[PDB]
Amino acid sequence: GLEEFFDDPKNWGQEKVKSGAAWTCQQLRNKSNEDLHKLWYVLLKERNMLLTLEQEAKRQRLPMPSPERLDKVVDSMDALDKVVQEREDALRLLQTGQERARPGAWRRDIFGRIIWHKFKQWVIPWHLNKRYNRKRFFALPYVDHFLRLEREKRARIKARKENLERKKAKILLKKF
Amino acid sequence: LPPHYRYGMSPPGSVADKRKNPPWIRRRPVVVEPISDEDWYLFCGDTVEILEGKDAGKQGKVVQVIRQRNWVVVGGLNTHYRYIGKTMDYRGTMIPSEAPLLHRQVKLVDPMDRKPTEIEWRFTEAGERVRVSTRSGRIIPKPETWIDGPKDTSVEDALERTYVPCLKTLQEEVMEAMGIKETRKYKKVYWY
Amino acid sequence: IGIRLTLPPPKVVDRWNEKRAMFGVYDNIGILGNFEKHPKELIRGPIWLRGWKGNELQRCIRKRKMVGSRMFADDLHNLNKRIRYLYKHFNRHGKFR
Amino acid sequence: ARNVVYPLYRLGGPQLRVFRTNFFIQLVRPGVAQPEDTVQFRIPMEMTRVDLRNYLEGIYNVPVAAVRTRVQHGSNKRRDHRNVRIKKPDYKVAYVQLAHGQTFTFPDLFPLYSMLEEERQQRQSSDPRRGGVPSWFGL
Amino acid sequence: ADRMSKWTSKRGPRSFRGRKGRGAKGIGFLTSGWRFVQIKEMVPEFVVPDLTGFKLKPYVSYLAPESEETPLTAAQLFSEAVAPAIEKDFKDNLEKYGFEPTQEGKLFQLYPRNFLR
Amino acid sequence: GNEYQPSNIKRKNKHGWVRRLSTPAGVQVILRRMLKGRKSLSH
Amino acid sequence: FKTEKEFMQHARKAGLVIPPEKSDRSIHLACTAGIFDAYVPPASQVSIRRIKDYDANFKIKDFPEKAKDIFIEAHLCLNNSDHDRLHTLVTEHCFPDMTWDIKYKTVRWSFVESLEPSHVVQVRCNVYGQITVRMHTRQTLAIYDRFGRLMYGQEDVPKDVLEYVVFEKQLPYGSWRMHTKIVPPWAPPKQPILKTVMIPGPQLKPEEEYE
RNA sequence: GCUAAACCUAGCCCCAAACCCACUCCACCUUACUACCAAACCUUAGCCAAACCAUUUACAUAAAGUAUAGGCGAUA
RNA sequence: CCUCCGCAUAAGCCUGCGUCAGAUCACUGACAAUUAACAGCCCAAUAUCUACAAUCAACCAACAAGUCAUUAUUACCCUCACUGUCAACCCAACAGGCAUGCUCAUAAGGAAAGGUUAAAAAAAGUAAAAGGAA
RNA sequence: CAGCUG
Ligand SMILES: [Mg+2]
Ligand SMILES: [Mg+2]
Ligand SMILES: [Mg+2]
Ligand SMILES: [Mg+2]
Ligand SMILES: [Mg+2]
Ligand SMILES: [Mg+2]
Ligand SMILES: [Mg+2]
Ligand SMILES: [Mg+2]
Repeated sequence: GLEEFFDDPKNWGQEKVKSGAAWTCQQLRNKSNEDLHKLWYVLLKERNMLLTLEQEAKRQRLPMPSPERLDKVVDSMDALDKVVQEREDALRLLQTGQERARPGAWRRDIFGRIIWHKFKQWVIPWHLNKRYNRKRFFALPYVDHFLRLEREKRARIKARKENLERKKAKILLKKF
Repeated sequence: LPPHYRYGMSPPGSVADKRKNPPWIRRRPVVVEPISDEDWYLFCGDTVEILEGKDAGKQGKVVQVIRQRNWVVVGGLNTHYRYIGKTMDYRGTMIPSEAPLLHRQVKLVDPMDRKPTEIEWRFTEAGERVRVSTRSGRIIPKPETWIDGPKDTSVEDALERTYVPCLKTLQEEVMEAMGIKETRKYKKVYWY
Repeated sequence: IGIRLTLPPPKVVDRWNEKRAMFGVYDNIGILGNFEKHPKELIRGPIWLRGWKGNELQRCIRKRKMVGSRMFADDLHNLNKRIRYLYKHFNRHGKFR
Repeated sequence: ARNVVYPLYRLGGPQLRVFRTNFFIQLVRPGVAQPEDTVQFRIPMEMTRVDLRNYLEGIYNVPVAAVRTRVQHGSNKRRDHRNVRIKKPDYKVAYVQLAHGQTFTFPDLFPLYSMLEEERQQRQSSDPRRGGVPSWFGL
Repeated sequence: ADRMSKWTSKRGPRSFRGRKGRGAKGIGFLTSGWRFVQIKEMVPEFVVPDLTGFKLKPYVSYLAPESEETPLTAAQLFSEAVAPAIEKDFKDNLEKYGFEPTQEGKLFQLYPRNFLR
Repeated sequence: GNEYQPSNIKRKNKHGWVRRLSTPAGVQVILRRMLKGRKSLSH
Repeated sequence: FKTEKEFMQHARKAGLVIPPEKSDRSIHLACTAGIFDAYVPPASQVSIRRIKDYDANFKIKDFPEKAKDIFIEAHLCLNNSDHDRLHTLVTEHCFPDMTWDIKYKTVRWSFVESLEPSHVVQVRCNVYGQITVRMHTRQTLAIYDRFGRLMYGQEDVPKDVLEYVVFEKQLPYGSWRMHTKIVPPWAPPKQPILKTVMIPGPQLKPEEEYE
């Protein structure tokens, strides 16, 4: 019911709620996938509870009772999601040996730079996809000059940074 | 927090800080000397001894360590006096506030000699690294319950290894466990 | 009033620095080391002006032919325009001719 | 879910299923008078009306009957010290009318000082008859 | 006249404002007379479990110990998942042990993905 | 001075990303803005 | 404003949400908000044990001698305005109460011989020792102004002073410092003042009347 | 005595040395930042100098501003 | 007392006289809002059809010759998603301009006067003997 | 031309 968007009605206005730790990752690597599924919905409902409580906290111009447990619940959802992705990845390396879940290719757009192109799903094959074939994955020769100019802008920023680091080091040896 | 943000006695996000360090100020940065993470040897709660200024020779206890400015707040020493709670027409109260100290100005204290000793990080068989004084081979140790609420897992349920490592997906395992049965086979699309 | 009110921090100069104490050593490496090195092989600097002195048009010409192939694009371009300007100045302008 | 590539459906394919839902939700208090059945929520941008119906049905067991969504423009008119516009983020709002004649009202959420307060009671403001003379002295 | 502002759906003439949307995914398609057909199968079903008798709360008690992070590499998952079956069937066709060469016959294909999340 | 008489169709069709990439000259326009370091390469 | 409630209600009406943040450092007080047991003037060897178990070298038979020198020397620090010694001689509950009103005017307090011997009266008790002493002295005052013209007390003439001075000690590096000074309700009025005072009536807005 | 005035240190410049960058997830050549349907190369010109302008006019050391070229002139 | 203005949509703009609070002829911060039926966003192929304007369309009247359409077979069964919706607003000027539908003096929208005096000169309006372009 | 008009 909708009362699951709000916590225990005893806690209303108490300005401090004892919550435990977050889930770390290693505690969660011991749980089955069915158990991580169910824990995902536990943490999901808890997160919606705390977000309603934040928005009502800003509405009534008051501070949160305890804003820490929102950080803990986001912490736990992050750890849980990371664990599940680990198991997907390891199984993908065994069964197929790929490293990305989604295919792509190193291509090179109109602007000369090398880009990881992530593939999208389509229904028709690429040679008669009318919109895909309007994209240019090649740079013509009027770009190579700008590639050189960009290369030199990066080299100037790097040179300035490295030199500036050495000057600061000299000031530290003069001061100490 | 911006570049060349100046650290102070207030924590880096408080109200007093945003009064002191608004997002548009630019000050001369403090040249602090580089102390490596492995080489910082004053911890919160160490009994120390002040070498310079007022309260020289007195042995206090480190309360806060502001490590970005090589700082030690010896609680109860190196004090000036500020008012607090000053309203429009009440003069507040007089309070002994504490000015910090650089790590150079403070030395540690042997718990059996009560003397200002140099500290080197020697190594030990039992513990990989710990502080050892110089005037004696003495290990000066690093210094310093709970009932669960209705939404904490007990230590029992938090540590049950319910995970049998298999070669199935979370998706496939939940489809089996939830009793969801999918007859339609997935139809191959193009990726480009 | 562009004058400073407090006098600046003092300039502590170490006359017996490592550099100052050993300045000038091996300037006579030629004349009392059997001429195996010239003193001009003691100086460090840009590669196009080690043991060479010129006015500015000559420094620019020498820099272009010695290092100009690996100069950056708009530095090379600025330097070509400086030679073109300094050419048109030394050769066509002045008092004495 | 949000920030995920959805797999492409071809005609005769399996059901698209989400196992761990990415997008959260928060039910807000209405700023205007609302019918008793209506409940207001702040959906995230990518969540449709249908996703919200199945979301409340599946997870919270709420009998939802109607859903209507509006996208709210947050202001891009307030500036830094650098005269650069800060944007308050846009957000989607869901108005959910509950079924079976049920009714929701937003609950009334939110219904050393010894030293200071025990010197604020011993203040003892100066007598006007004392005429500025410090009353510390026993004379 | 703005360039700095994000080009959102609120912004063009009518023909512009109709086309651009936010990040939501298409559920069906338009037909003649602008009649939207919704496809049941494109709408995501929230597979939601039964939480009855479930012993995991959202927080962990502080009395639980500290452990070391050991991410699941494919060597580990091969070791525990596969290695007993190979040790047993070697002391006494790799597809026997939970390996599949292709997965074009499979519902939850691992590369490229078909499942969500 | 009411020379600017706005519409978004003329603005995107005149100076948008797609018209800029349609020609080699326009691609060089984008590349110059990308090299100056601009926040808006186009409309 | 005038209190904390006015500021927090104004910060709620404005929208200033001030989050109460958790800091590991607190304020290291060395004083007390007032007096432990208000000695009302005309058995406490408990607290003498609870002092000697910390200090362990403490003779009460020598203390009102010491309490004389903590008193008198502190008052001479008003003649020069030497605040840095006063922080050694006086507590921080007592420092503003004796130095605030005296700012921007010169005082010329002086001591002359006591009529009676000073004698300790009572003793009470993270731990704060607190000793009240009776002193019956003869002192001289002359409080001047910013402009150096006399506004209190003849400079030469000694006056007889009763002084129920309360001392306090922290119980590591602390000592006995003047904490307060009890003035009994029966005490005679002080010296009158050299100038005259008008005390205003109620400032009436037009809608109200004087009654 | 107001308005003000002062201030060092952000950073930068020139060298040297060394051959740089670039897929968390998602989106991005359609009206870029939008989940998903039937074609590239082709002498630079001119300013300017020649006191005009019309051919012409620069783009390690040393030989050497030599041989040469050139309205045999500017110059190269 | 004005009202040659209004109210809506279009284009444009993008939170720009909502509430709470504060600083400043006498904007800043917080919070809240615009809910689709109106409007955008359409269409399975392959063939094959589309001589006779509109004008109260009746004749009559014409020339400058016109704004509107299917059939045959095949395929086809799910259904209401997404986006726009606020304002005292835009382009200019430091006067002006603006598409369309209604209302044609208004049921809607507003105020020419900070206070005074009642000089000159200047602007605009009204009145003017006799004369009537001198 | 006649007429009107600061
Ligand atoms: Mg809407
Ligand atoms: Mg010429
Ligand atoms: Mg309709
Ligand atoms: Mg409207
Ligand atoms: Mg009206
Ligand atoms: Mg006026
Ligand atoms: Mg006139
Ligand atoms: Mg007349």
